[PDB]
Amino acid sequence: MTITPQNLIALLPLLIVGLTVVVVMLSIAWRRNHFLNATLSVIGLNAALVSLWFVGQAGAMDVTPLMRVDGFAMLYTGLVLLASLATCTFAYPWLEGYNDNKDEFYLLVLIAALGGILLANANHLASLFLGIELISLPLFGLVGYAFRQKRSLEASIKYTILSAAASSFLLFGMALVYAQSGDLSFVALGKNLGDGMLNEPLLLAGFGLMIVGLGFKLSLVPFHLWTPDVYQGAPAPVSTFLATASKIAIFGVVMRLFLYAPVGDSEAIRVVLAIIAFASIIFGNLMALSQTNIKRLLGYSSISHLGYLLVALIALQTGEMSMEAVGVYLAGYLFSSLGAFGVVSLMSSPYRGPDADSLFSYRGLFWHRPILAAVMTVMMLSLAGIPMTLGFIGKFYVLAVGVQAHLWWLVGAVVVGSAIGLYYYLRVAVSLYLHAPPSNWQYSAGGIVVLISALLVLVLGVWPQPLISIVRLAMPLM
Amino acid sequence: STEVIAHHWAFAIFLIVAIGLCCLMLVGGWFLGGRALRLSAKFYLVAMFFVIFDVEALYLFAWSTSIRESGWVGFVEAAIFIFVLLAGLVYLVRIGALDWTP
Amino acid sequence: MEFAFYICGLIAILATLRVITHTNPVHALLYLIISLLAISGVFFSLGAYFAGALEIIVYAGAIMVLFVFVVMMLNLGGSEIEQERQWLKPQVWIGPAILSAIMLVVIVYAILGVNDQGIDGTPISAKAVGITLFGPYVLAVELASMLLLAGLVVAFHVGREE
Amino acid sequence: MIPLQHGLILAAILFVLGLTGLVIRRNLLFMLIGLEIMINASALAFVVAGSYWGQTDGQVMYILAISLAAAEASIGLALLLQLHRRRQNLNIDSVSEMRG
Amino acid sequence: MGKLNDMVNWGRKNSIWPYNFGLSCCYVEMVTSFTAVHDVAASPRQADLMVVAGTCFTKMAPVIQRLYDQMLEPKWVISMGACANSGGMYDIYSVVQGVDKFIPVDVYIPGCPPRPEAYMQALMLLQESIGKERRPLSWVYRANMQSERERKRGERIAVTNLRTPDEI
Amino acid sequence: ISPELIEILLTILKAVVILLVVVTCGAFMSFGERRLLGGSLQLVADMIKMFFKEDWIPKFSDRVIFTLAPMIAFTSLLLAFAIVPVSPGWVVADLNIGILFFLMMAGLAVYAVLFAGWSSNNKYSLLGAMRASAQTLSYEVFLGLSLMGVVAQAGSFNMTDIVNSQAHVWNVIPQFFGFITFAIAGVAVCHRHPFDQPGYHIEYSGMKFGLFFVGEYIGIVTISALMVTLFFGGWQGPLLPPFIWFALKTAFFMMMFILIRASLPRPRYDQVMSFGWKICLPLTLINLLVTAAVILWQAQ
Ligand SMILES: CCCCCCCCCCCCCCCCCC(=O)OC[C@H](COP(=O)(O)OCCN)OC(=O)CCCCCCCCCCCCCCCCC
Ligand SMILES: CCCCCCCCCCCCCCCCCCCC
Ligand SMILES: CCCCCCCCCCCCCCCCCCCC
Ligand code: SF4
Repeated sequence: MTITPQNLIALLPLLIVGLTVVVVMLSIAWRRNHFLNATLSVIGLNAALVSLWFVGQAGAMDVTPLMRVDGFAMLYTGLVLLASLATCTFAYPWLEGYNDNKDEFYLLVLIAALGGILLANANHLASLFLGIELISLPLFGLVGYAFRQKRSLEASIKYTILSAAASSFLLFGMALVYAQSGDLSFVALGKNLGDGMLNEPLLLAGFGLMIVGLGFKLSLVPFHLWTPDVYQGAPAPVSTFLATASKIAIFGVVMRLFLYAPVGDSEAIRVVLAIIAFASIIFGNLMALSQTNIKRLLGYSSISHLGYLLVALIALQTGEMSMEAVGVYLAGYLFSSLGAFGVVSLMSSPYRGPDADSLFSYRGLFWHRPILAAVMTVMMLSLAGIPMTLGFIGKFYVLAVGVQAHLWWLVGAVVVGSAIGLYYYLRVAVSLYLHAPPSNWQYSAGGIVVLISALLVLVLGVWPQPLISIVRLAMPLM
Repeated sequence: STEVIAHHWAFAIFLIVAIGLCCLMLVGGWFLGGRALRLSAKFYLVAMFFVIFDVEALYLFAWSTSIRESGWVGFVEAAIFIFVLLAGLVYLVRIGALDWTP
Repeated sequence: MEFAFYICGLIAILATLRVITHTNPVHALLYLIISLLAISGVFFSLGAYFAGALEIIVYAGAIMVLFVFVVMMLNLGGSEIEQERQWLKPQVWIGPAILSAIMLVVIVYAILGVNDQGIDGTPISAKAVGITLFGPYVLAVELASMLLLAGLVVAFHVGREE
Repeated sequence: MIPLQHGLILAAILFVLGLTGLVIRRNLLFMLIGLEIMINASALAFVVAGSYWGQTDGQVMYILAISLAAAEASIGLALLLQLHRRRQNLNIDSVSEMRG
Repeated sequence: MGKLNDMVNWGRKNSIWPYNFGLSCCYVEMVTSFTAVHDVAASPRQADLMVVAGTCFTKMAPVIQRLYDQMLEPKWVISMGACANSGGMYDIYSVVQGVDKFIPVDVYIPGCPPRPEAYMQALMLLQESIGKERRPLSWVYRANMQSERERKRGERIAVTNLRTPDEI
Repeated sequence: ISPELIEILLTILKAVVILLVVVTCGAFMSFGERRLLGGSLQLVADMIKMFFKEDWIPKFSDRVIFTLAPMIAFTSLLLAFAIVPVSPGWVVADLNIGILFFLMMAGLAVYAVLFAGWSSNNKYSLLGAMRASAQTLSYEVFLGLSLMGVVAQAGSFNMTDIVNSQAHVWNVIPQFFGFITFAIAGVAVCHRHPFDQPGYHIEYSGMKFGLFFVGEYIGIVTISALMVTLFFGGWQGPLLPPFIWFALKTAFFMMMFILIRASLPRPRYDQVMSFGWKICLPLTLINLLVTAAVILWQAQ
């Protein structure tokens, strides 16, 4: 398909982020200025975020055999851009203490945001694969950005090796699917079959290997073991980005894949995803019980919350409000993880050398950082699914969707995992309120970001109608 | 046909005769006659730059054989590709990654 | 044409098996280059002329050069590699080989139950790849340039010396 | 003339061999080698599938796959050099400081 | 068989690459030999002739021995000048008295220094020695050649009058 | 006995004739550059000495790598020559990939330098080989990009299509910057002597040294013939038979390489890296862009 100028209007956030990459790289080539390059990165991300409105004026259509732009694409592009802006905002105070180069961080964050936007607009196996790699490789750089630190180098090596293996699995599965189907478009995966011949073995095996790669990327059991190690070893703004934007973009493109594919409603694939979601919920809640480190605890939290999202995804073919539920849960989980990892990033900034620790020490935080402690306890209550928080609205959506489609094992899994989550999140909150023995406007901007996230979580927990209205407004092409 | 299979036979004969020629050259050489610091990281950097720019060159190889069929649209797309490539090259030059002299 | 496919596939399988079991890294990389040439011959036997050309140009001519360069820079004169031979102990390799054989059996069982009309081997030239590359698939081209830039920046930041 | 299942079986064999090499080797270099074998086998599978259907998308997916292979090899070898610089060994069992 | 050995020795004699490892004044004469006014027309591993041209000191002798050992068969040695032949005028504590104390020598050149035409004459002598002996064709009996002294005796003793030193 | 079998045998004989001629011209022009700075009897004598020299593989070195580096340095550029058309009806392989096969052979040919460096087992030799390999990577990064203007004007990768597209005007006139960048790249990746040393030929003795010597001069023959067939019409000429034109142009470029060796000094290594990464690569990209613009502008 050719590209008309209206298709370029639908291409707007991708173009603006790519031009931002080029401009930031040319500015680094001119002179290494940390403030100017961070400003250019956030200006480009804000420009893409506000160009989403001009994309919305254009309408839902297809720009390529590869990209399809609609309200679904706009919603997940907005979520990715919000996570990227928050990552840059948290990264500046952390990078102020980094004695080596600092602007390659912003370059890689921009490229990873570009991959997230491509995954948001994806309609093709080529675009899915390219978006996953475009997310993964800047994350290879960012997870080990402080490679002189031992844990950061360890996490970089682990994430690079395991993500290359997952990409190989995904690529081989896509190759088997293309061997069976003959077209790489999402709508044509299983279209040639019919009348009960949907469970073709090569198509199912290709989707299984794709599921292996994607479930690595989504921290789903049994491809989950990297998550606490990589989350702990990575720098804290990198942990923020890797928890929010990567998971959101990959789950959005997985939702598109299972919505458009005629094989997405296969009984075997549904049962396999049910087993993966059940094990993900239970294991990610059980492994976070005895966690004394906040980063590993949030990693197992990510496993459990992606399991809840997967439960919402299983009922996509049966129900109709599954896309709305996934959007509401993804907004809630985005703001919760942004607040939690932002508190961790602010208390670990500036980077105090590669030879020193990077620990958070959450005990007795309220007696010297009361606002951050309030934000962190609101985030822990939100991740527990407790009412008056947006995480409860997401959990309610997931349970309503599961009850509607008679997924009773998943409903019981959500209940049990929610109780276990209540235990460890409440332990973290009371540890914040127990007893224990900055000075620049970018740290203030990070604090403002986590505070606005906390206010959004509280307000949309006690009044979730605006979020539901703007999520139902984002309907994809049926 | 016969011309294409004749050229295939000629090319196969060329490859095997050249390889056998070098192999028997070494065989005759080995058979005849009597008998009685710290490696700098710049080499890895330039090799990796070669790998990356060779992949971009492969994309331009694909474009160059079908310039007329893609038209001015393909020219604009390839100009964007080449501009990103040149911006990366200017970046590598300016950060001293391609400067070998101190 | 099918003889070229079967011979090159056999050579690729044997060379890969020699790669994963060898102890000297240089000989392992040489066997890997041999396997890449065999896979390029497989590509040429299937009509994918551009794919085989890039298999020798890029995979066997750029990536393996980078691996060879790294092996040189490591100065491996028996630096805790050749002395161990730990992977040849059956308690180390028997389990993973069993697991990978089970995976191969499952994948082959999936493959054998597909409709097969055969590969005609009609040569798909690089002109068609360039037409479809800068036509329908051109956002893939631009974002693949961005992906290569990402790899460039990441590897430069990690692999400096200072 | 060449069955599609034969090319797919060849690609599956090479992918399985690459995965075995990735698992059984403690050396980081041979793990990167096994990763290259796996991604090249997946790219070969894409070429086989594209040549069966007569479409040009298989070689396009090959090109994207080898772009990923080149960039991942670059990043992995930079990480290997950093590990050899700051620990003077490439045994991956020693890189286990984060656990639990 | 007979013509084959002749062609092998012909190939060895018509292609000789010297490793001119000289140490003193004799080496500078051999540097002057390469110019276009004399028309005389590497590494020890591929060189087949070693031209030892200069004084073999007690400290330079291990270097000469190692550089000769690095060469490969067939190998030939030409000593140039009195120093390489016998130690020359330096019968002193710090000079090895002749390079043939530790490496075999195939052709000797008297002089101090020899002129480059003497080196070309020694190249001709070495070519004749190579062409007259024979080596095994595949995996050494050198020919006992007539000495140049007795061969040239008649035309040397037949000399009667020479130009006087007074004129030029 | 069939006419098809007669044609097959004639084509095989043509391929073997081309191979023997290119190898013999490599050896003969090796002696020619030796004498310019009878004689075939001297070349045969040198070949006999190389045959009967004691072939010695070092004790503390690998056997396979040390043996394989000269094999690469010979066969890579020989098979690179395997695509060059010398006359209508006189070609070894009329491949659809062509100049892609040349790029394949060059990318395999860097392994000769790398493997000689590994099998040298000397720190100075290994460092010099790392420098030489970095140089040939820096100058083969743009070899295909310099040829891409010619490929764009021809619209194909076939060499016969290229020399047929050079019918009205030789490609040296439009693709002049492509010509100079291909000349510099071919000079540097074949280790000609503005760029011969930044040595890795040490510890090679007898037949392996002869293989390196003959292989690099065969690479000079191959690059000269490719220069002719890519920028100077190939076989095309007004009056003379086509092979005579091809042979005289190829011999002119071999003598041009001799003059280049005898007429240029040695740039420093840093200058060589800076040139190959700052001037030639952007020049090749800009030349390809301008060539595409002119091609699309003229074909209204
Ligand atoms: C040290 C040596 C180790 C061993 C090396 C390999 C030895 C054996 C190689 C030769 C095997 C026998 C001949 C194989 C068939 C030759 C003909 C052929 O490939 O034809 C197929 C195809 C023709 O297509 P075409 O004419 O363009 O289109 C018309 C319609 N198809 O044409 C093509 O597809 C052409 C492209 C394939 C050409 C392959 C050439 C050889 C590749 C390996 C080079 C090895 C170099 C030395 C080692 C490097 C470092 C390890
Ligand atoms: C229910 C959702 C979250 C609401 C806000 C949670 C609390 C935010 C911080 C408010 C101030 C807390 C003060 C705690 C003082 C503890 C004193 C203990 C004395 C023994
Ligand atoms: C340096 C030149 C290398 C050339 C390699 C190929 C040689 C092929 C020789 C073919 C000769 C006959 C060509 C057809 C007849 C036209 C020419 C007649 C007068 C020579
Ligand atoms: S023989 Fe005479 S000229 Fe030669 S090195 Fe000895 S002192 Fe010098």
